[PDB]
Amino acid sequence: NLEELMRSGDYAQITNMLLNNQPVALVGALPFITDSSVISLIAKLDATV
Amino acid sequence: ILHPIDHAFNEYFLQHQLVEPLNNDIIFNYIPERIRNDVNYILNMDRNL
Amino acid sequence: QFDFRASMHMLTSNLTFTVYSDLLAFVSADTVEPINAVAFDNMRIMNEL
Repeated sequence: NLEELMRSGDYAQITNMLLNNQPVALVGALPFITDSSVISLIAKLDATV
Repeated sequence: ILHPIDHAFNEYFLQHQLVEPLNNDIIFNYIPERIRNDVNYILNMDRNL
Repeated sequence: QFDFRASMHMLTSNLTFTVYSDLLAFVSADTVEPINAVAFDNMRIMNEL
């Protein structure tokens, strides 16, 4: 839950899962961007953000 | 090249000195106990030692 | 009188180190928003809002 994460703000369980690259589904309303090209997909770009 | 009295004061200064090593664990055991186990306060280590 | 063999020694120490006072400067400190602050029973103080 991103909202409960924004409230307390411990960032200990999310630093663990993002350093040890475990599969995660973050839940919460989020603004995105739209990217329409293949070379920005062949370069594995979505894992950078 | 020292006198035997003058070496006695200098070997005592070399062997017995107040200086001991530091890490991130000793600093974490230095803050008081309620703040170690509080949810209102957020603390971590941001420097190598 | 000066005896050379009885008045020459071999002293031993460290190469380099650094002494740090003020241990709490290695601690990053943040605080939850004060409307969301709770007491020991994990129930919010100032229920008057």
